[PDB]
This record gives sequence, structure tokens and C-alpha cells, in this order.
Amino acid sequence: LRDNIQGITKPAIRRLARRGGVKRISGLIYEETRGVLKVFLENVIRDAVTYTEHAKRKTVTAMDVVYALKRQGRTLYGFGG
Amino acid sequence: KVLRDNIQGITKPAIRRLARRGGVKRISGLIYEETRGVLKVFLENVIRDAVTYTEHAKRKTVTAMDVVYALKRQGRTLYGFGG
Amino acid sequence: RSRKESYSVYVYKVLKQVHPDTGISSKAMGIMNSFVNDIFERIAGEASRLAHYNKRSTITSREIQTAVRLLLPGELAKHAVSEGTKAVTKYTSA
Amino acid sequence: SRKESYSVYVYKVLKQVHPDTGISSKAMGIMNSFVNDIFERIAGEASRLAHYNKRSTITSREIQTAVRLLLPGELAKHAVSEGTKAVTKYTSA
Amino acid sequence: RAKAKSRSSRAGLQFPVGRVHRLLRKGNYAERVGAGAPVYMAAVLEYLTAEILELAGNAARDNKKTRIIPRHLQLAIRNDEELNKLLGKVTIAQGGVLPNIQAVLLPK
Amino acid sequence: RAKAKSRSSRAGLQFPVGRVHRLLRKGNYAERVGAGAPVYMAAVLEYLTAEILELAGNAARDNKKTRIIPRHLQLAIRNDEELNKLLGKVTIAQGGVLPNIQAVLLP
Amino acid sequence: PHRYRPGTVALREIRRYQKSTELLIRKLPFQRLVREIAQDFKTDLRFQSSAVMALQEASEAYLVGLFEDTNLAAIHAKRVTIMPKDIQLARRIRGE
Amino acid sequence: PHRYRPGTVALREIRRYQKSTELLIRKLPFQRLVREIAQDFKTDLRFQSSAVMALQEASEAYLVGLFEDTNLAAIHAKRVTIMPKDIQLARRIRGE
Repeated sequence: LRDNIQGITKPAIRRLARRGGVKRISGLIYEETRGVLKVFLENVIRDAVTYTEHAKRKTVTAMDVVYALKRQGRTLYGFGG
Repeated sequence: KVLRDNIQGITKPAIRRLARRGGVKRISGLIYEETRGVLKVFLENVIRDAVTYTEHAKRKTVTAMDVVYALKRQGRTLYGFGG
Repeated sequence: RSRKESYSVYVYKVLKQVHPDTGISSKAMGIMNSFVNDIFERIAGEASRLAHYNKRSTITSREIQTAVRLLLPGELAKHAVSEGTKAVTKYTSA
Repeated sequence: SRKESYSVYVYKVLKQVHPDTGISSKAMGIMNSFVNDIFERIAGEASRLAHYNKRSTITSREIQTAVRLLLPGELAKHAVSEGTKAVTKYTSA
Repeated sequence: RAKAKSRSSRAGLQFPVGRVHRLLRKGNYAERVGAGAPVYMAAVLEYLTAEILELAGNAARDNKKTRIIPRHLQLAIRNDEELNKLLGKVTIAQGGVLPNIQAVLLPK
Repeated sequence: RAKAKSRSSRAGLQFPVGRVHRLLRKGNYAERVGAGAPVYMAAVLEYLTAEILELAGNAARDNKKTRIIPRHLQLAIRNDEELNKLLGKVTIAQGGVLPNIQAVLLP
Repeated sequence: PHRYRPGTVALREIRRYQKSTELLIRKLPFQRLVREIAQDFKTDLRFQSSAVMALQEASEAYLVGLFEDTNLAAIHAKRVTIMPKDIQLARRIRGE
Repeated sequence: PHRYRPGTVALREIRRYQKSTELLIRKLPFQRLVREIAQDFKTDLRFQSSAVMALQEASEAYLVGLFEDTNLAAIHAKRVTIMPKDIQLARRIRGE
């Protein structure tokens, strides 16, 4: 359960880039991408934890994730709402 | 009376001065027009909301708060003119 | 059992008027439910502010109307206004 | 024909930090806009937390959580510390 | 007692009216809700619902289907400039993206 | 009959408490507001107020003054990442901007 | 004869405008532009002087922030001169 | 020894990934990433499977939008290949 950022495989990164319309990827992208993804996750997860904690729970629910995302200018549709 | 072409009221030096404050050193001749076409959209969006708020309140004169709400709606807050 | 509310039944009906021969997946329905709750909150939220700003305790068809104009862009905003204005005019006439 | 603001309280606070510093009317007007902006947000979030958890009452806890969601890093933290105390003390006061 | 009648039918709406009347008094948005408030709103929610479903339905037909899936909703919303914006920050589960490929990336 | 006493004094605060309580219960934030909420909040608003004023006072001194003006508030905020972030979208009248010039523009 | 070279003054002006706090856009011109725009939606449209100023500062702040990003785009493109396309990229990334 | 030239396949993958809706990041890996981050706030924390998916979809959506802007920046820079800096510029313009 360490450096699981490496669990984000290179192809996984490239495929996202492709979906974004990226045709060629610099060899230094993989690491740079991770440094951004991680921050995104940190901000969203933490808010979800904050909401979870407020509610006195241990299990993070989809709703806690939705509130965390929501407030960042990102409503997510599909998990309730 | 109706007004017109006050987009030119935003003079060239005025655009340059704004650009310079923003750290822009050198400005292409086409920027002036391009910039105005963007400023205009911004103004249109803010003024319109301010008017919309003004009309809702059934007033004719736009106040600072109507502008403040309009800007807040677009997400750019402004301090010192109310709040 | 506890019970949950949604607009699933109303969404089906609307679908029938636009596309009488089509259905909808459970996910698309879940999305439409997320959608309705989002729009509702925004309009109600803005309407709340208008009532507050203009010193009222009541939301009327106008606060709803203005909230619509502020939240919806261009013409889409208009049809919503036309339909609302009418629905009230009509409701009291129906 | 009467308004209310925080101008008097802001003035005092300036002295707690800078006893010899004065303030313009505009800086005060800006601080007033600031206070009202933060107030609305925290109250907004506290409302919501009560709403999400299907409740009618806002307590010091909702305020605390709201502070964290809105404020970043230490500001959120020092505010929680101070809020906690004021309540702890007010009760014992 | 006089016969009770559903209000949605009455307003020429499919969306519930009494309920919206109610929901407008919750979250503490306003102490009171006017009689025409939920009627006006119900019409709006229904209208927008129809616009999305119609466009999504067209997408379903483009794909030779008999129903709407999350993808069709995404395509519909994005292709329609005004809905694209209304929901411009919305992430749709399994929405995918529009097939937009920059010309500079293509050969001759 | 106990003498009326400002809560701000009781809480050791400068910001009003009774008023905050008053504002919280209305504006339709909730049906009810607990006794400790206004107090917690008053402390928070006061804390943040102090942080801005403290830094602005320092900016005032950078400019060799004994006073705070809109500019000093701008400088105070933008040289503090956390306040800058909290207010990253705030336009301050006559606040101005920071004197940042890119190296690539220089000789 | 004596004069400064191109770019010497530009850097100077960058310093100076960053430094000062006043308006860079003329007031009556701006005010009129506001009205010219306003007259599209409706007539009988009046403004308080404080409303116009509020609009002006927000408007300048907007453009200045836009220029900062524009300048970066020009730098990204290895240039000093900003062109309409550097503005357009910045806006597009913002999501305008 | 038939081959498809550089860029033929890359465009193909772009087409496909734009079209499809499925998750591109492996699940067990992603799930663990979430937890590693989570444990830095709190040990013995749990997630619903729907919460993890909700995070993953938002996470991918974020990165894809980022890549779209990154791609535009690279194009602005007259380049097909995206470099770490193009990501950085896009983020900055966005206020990050």
C-alpha cells in the first residue's frame, strides 16, 4: 500500500491522454501527470473524509464523494444527487 | 439619445496600459481589436445581470449592489462597493 | 421499509412525448434524477436570494422567473420563462 | 433610515494586531465586504451540513466543519481552535 | 368532500406541483412559497427534461437504438450549445467525450 | 434582574455575538441555531479579520505608513498563500497587483 | 540625440502600471460604453456613478488577468509580442 | 513485414478512446491509490465500491480535460508532443 501512484500504469495515462486528443507524449509526462492526479485526488478525498467525519461515519459513501466534487465546480451525475 | 461606437472609447493607450500592467511587453497591432471583442463580452454579461437584478426589483436605476450581484453571479467578486 | 423519492416516473412520461417509442436505461434515469435535483436547487437557491435581497419572506413566480433568467443562457432561458409564466396563468384558470 | 456594519469591530481588531495603525474608510468598506462574504459562506455550509444529515439545528460542529471546507491549511485550523474555545468558554463563562 | 384531482394534470404538466410547492420551502430557502411558484418551476423542470430527452433520443436513433443511455445524454448535452453550458461543469458517468480531433494532427 | 451583558465580553471577543446568532437563525440558514454556533463563528470571523489586518499593517509599514488603505489589503493578501487562496477570486478596488516581471522580458 | 530603445520603456511601463492603483480606462468613455451596451436590453436605463465605477474596476481587472495569461502564452510560444491567438488560447483553457 | 506508420495508430487510439465510455485506469490499482492517499488523513477508513468508482470517473474526467488543454498548448507551441510544461501552463491559466 505504498507509492500506489505507480499502479497507474503508463498505458493508462497514455489512454487518457489519447481521449483528450493527445497524439504524442513526452517521456517526462508520466511523472508530471502523477503529480497532478495526486493533488486532484487529495483534494477530493479529503473533503469526502471531512464530510464522512462530520457525519460520524467510517465508510465513505458515494454521496460524500459527490459533495467533495460538487463544490469544486464539478457536479457528478449518476451516483444519486 | 441613442449612443454608438463607444467601444472606441476604450482607447489604444488604455488597452496597452492594461496589457502592460499584466506584464505584456510588446503588443501586436491586431490585439486592440481582439481585446475589445473580449472586453465587450465581459461587459455584456455583467451589465445584463445587473440589469436583470435591477428589473426584478422593478427599478430603473442600476445600483452598486446590482453590479456586485452580477459580478458575483459570474464568480468574480468585488470588494469595497458594497457587501 | 424506508422510502425514496425520484422523478423517474415523470421522466418516463416526458420521454414519451418527445419519443413515444423509446425507453431509458436505469443509469440514464439515475442521471436524470441527479439532473433534476441539481437544477431545482439552483433555481430555488437563486430564488431564495432574490427574496432575501428584495426583503421578502415569500418566493413567487417572479423569483422563480428571475432565477431562471440568471441561471439559464440565451434562448433556453426564454422557453423556460414562457412555459412557467403560462403554467401559472393557466393553473389558476384550470 | 439606518444601516449596520462591522466597521467598529474591525477598527478594534486592527489595534490588537497594530496598536498604532489607522485605517481608511474604504479599507473599512472592503473589510466589511469581506466579513459579510465569509459569514454567508460558513452559514451556508452549516445549513447544508444540517440539511445533508437531515437536521434542523446548526451547532458549533456544523460551523467547525464548514470552516474546514471553506478555509485552506492553517487558516482553517486556527479558526477551529479559536471557535472551539470561544464556545467552551462561553459556556463556562 | 369534493372530488380530489391531481394538480399536474390540471396545470397541463406531468411534473408534480404540490411537491415542488413543498420542496421550495425546504433547505430553508424561503419562509414561504407562493401559489404560482411551484407551478412556474414545475413547468421549467419539465421543459428542460424534455429538451435533454429529445436530443438524447435523437442520439439513440442515430445509434439505431430504442432507448437512451448515459452516453446519449452526454452527446445531446454537448452538441446543444445552451445545454452544453447549463451543464458545462457536469461530469456524466460513462458519458465519454465528443470525437473532436485537431486538424493539425491529421496527415494530408 | 441580572444586568444585561454583551456576549462579546463574555466570550472574550471583539466581534458581536448576539448579532451573529441573529444573522445565523435567519437568512434562512436553518430553522434553529444552537447556542454555541454564533460564538464559534464570531471567533472565526474575528480571527480572519485579524490576519488580514495584521498583514496589511505590515504592508502599511513597507510603505512607511501608519494607516491601512485598499492597496495594503491587496499586498497583505497576495503575499500570503492561504489568504490569497481564500480570496483568490476577489477583486479589491484600488488594490492593484504585485510587481511581477518575467525574466524573459529583461535584457 | 538621445532616446531609450524599444522595450526599455515597455518594461518601465510594466513596472509602473503594476505599481499604480488608478484606472487606465477613461471614465466618461467607459461610462458611455456601459450605456451603449445597456441600451440594447432596455431603455429608461440609468446608472449610479458608483455602479459605473464598480463595473470599470471589474472590467479592468478582468482584462489584466487575461493579459497575464496571454503574456504567458506568448512566452510559451517563445515570443515577446502578444497576438490575438495567445489571447484565444488563454481563454479557451479557461473555458470561455 | 507490413507496418502502419507513426501517427496512424495514435490517431486510431484517439478515435476510440473518445468514443468509448469505459474506465481506462485499472481498478484495483486506482482503488489502492485512493486508500494510500486516504490513510494520510486517517487509518482504518473504508469506502463503498460506488465511492471508488465515483472518484475514478471524476479523476479520469479531470485528467482528460487537462490533456485537452495540454494538447492545445502544445499545438500553440507548434508541437504534437505534449511536455510537462504544457500541462503546467494549462493548469496555471486555470488558476492552479
